[PDB]
Amino acid sequence: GAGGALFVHRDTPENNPDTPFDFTPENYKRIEAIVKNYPEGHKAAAVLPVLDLAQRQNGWLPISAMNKVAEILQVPPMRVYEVATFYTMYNRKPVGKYHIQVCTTTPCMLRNSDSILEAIQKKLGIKVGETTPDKLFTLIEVECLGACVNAPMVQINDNYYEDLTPKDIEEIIDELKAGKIPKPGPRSGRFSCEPAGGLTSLTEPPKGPGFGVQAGL
Amino acid sequence: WSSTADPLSNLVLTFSTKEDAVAFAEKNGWSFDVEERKVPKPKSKSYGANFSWNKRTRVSTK
Amino acid sequence: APKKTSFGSLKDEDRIFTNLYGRHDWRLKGAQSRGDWYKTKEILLKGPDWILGEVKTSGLRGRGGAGFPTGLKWSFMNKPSDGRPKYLVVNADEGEPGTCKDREIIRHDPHKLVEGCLVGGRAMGARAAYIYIRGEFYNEASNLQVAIREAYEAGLIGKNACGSGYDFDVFVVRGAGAYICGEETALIESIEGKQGKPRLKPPFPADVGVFGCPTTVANVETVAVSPTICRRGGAWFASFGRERNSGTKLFNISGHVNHPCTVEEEMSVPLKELIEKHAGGVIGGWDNLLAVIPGGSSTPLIPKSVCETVLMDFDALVQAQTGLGTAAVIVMDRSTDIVKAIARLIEFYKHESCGQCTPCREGVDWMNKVMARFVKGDARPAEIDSLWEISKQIEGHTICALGDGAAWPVQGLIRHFRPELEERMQQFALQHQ
Ligand SMILES: NC(=O)C1=CN([C@@H]2O[C@H](COP(=O)(O)OP(=O)(O)OC[C@H]3O[C@@H](n4cnc5c(N)ncnc54)[C@H](O)[C@@H]3O)[C@@H](O)[C@H]2O)C=CC1
Ligand SMILES: Cc1cc2nc3c(=O)[nH]c(=O)nc-3n(C[C@H](O)[C@H](O)[C@H](O)COP(=O)(O)O)c2cc1C
Ligand code: SF4
Ligand code: FES
Repeated sequence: GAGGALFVHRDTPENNPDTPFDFTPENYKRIEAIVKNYPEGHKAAAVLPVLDLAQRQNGWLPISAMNKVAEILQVPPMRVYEVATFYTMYNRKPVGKYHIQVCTTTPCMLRNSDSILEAIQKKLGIKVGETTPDKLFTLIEVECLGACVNAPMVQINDNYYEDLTPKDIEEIIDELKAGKIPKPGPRSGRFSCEPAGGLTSLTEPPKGPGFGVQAGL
Repeated sequence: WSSTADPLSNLVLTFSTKEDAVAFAEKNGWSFDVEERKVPKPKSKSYGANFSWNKRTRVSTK
Repeated sequence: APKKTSFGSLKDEDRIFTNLYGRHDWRLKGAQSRGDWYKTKEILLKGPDWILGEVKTSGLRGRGGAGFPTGLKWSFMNKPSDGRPKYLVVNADEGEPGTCKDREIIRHDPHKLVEGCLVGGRAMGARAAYIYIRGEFYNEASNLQVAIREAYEAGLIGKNACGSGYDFDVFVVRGAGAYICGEETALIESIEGKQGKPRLKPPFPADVGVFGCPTTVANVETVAVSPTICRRGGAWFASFGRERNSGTKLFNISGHVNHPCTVEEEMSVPLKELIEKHAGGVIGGWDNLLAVIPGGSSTPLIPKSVCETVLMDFDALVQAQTGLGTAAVIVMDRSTDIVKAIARLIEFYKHESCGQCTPCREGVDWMNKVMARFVKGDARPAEIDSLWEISKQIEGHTICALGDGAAWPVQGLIRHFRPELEERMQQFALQHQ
């Protein structure tokens, strides 16, 4: 339905221009490496990665992080505010340690994505916008993740977990709670985008270097 | 209320050309002040200039 | 004999993406063994004109979804230098629902993409290649960076790139969750550190592109095949598919199929053969089929009456009033709510609009509200035609082609499943009065 998130900023004691934020020296080295890729005089092009880098160090993006990126790149702060509010991967509010994103678009929904969503909700006791009181998990729904063949699928902090049933997602949650990391990929003995049984093509050994090369080359 | 004693305070006349207006004022015996018509100058617009490689015209937002 | 008529059975000796499933090593050592980075120097030394000709002879059409002829499009940067650097941008966004081809190409055959970038940049005279990848594809981007690193170490890119004398760089820039950033101009804007809002054309990227410099935007699949076409020749690539529909194609078969997957197949394969051979058919049998979206959510859906005899190429599906799109087949059986699926697609488009232009920003949200009411049956029949006209107003009046992709599924649903809408309205009125 409606977004729910506000696109204005109101200062809070935990999120104000004086909230402490600064890059680590290693992050400054990474910022220099990011900046070098773009042509000189076009330094702003680094707003998208560097902002992400800030979120990768802090967890979310306080207004002070946006101000720091704007000052480092010498870009007006409103431009960084525009970038932060435009893209949905930027967290302008704190999230849990593990950000569960379940796809509910049509190809993913046709393979019973609602079963996964309800299983997650009954396993965690939270809704599709809330954060668990332990501050470990946050559940939201997202549009197509590009893993439609493997639907139903879930994305957690850069890991795809695909071909899910309620039991698989519940045990992934259990493994994530007990201090372990689960292996990404399909959860049905597939480990690819292959057909679920038979491997209809790509069975013969791949051709060698120069097999089909044309004459005169 | 707003009171006036000026009988011509509301009179506005419309003319095709400045020459007609001047002729009317002259034949009616009124002192006149004429102002030449001001037109906006032709401006060179270019959408692509918003994305200049080295120019100052590049937009910081869109 | 020429002019084949039954396309859709090609063996693995003619598949470009031999590591589509990732069984083989995705690293450079594996790529070279399969047939990658072979005679790159020879291809580079042949010159941009020769490279451009091979693309032209092949008849290669853009695999990103529009199907614009690749050779002609690439030839737009064959102008002499004007003092500005030239760039090639690879579109790896892959935001279309139902589409997962570029993800597999990136994660399992990255060196194919890197070599395609090199050869395409040589053809265009480009200086470096920027690969804009989806932000959610973190592992795919990391595999891509590993591949680029081992190509730099082996001297396959960078300074002189070969025993060639041509300097070329490959950069990977990650997006941050925006489907609109798949559009070429919106992608260019997002690379330059702005909101992903599309530009108006003209100018086209070949005149004013990234950083204001001449640019060419190409789909990942379109670029990857570029070196295989050069090595084997355009004539060979053409020898597949109907006329103006040459080559092979990656298809993502998902939805109500027994074995959803992705597969390389000849271009003009019939839809039924593709679904029943590789995907295992529709759950409940072929007679359980209700509708098929042949090219991702942006294309209108077709009913079982058309699906049984339509070919999977550009012109054939255009004649079926839908379009090939991204070759992302989504199958829905007689057990699904056909209005709900279209409503979910419209909700996706409402959540993905950038908001720049009036017809998209307002009318897609309007269509979302109307469609959500249609799902329940709240509406009246006189609104259905009304909804049709709303889509017509949106289509062709927007800066970007996201408005077209929002208006076409609604038109397809109304064109083929109007009676279901009317009976839903009648039922809601019956139990509500
Ligand atoms: N790969 C994916 O995940 C997605 C794919 N799509 C596909 O994108 C298609 C429509 O996108 P568009 O960019 O609007 O296609 P388009 O019709 O605007 O043209 C496609 C290509 O041809 C170039 N071109 C066209 N006319 C030109 C001219 N006169 N001069 C120079 N260059 C020209 C364009 O610059 C562009 O590179 C849709 O059919 C859709 O299937 C849409 C969303 C996602
Ligand atoms: C809203 C929208 C999203 C798009 N997303 C992608 C995408 O993710 N990947 C892609 O290759 N093309 C995408 N396109 C189409 C691009 O215009 C296309 O890639 C570009 O014209 C070059 O593609 P080509 O190599 O097939 O010619 C999108 C188009 C629109 C309107
Ligand atoms: S059609 Fe939609 S996505 Fe495209 S420019 Fe207009 S508002 Fe943005
Ligand atoms: S619809 Fe779920 S990943 Fe594409």
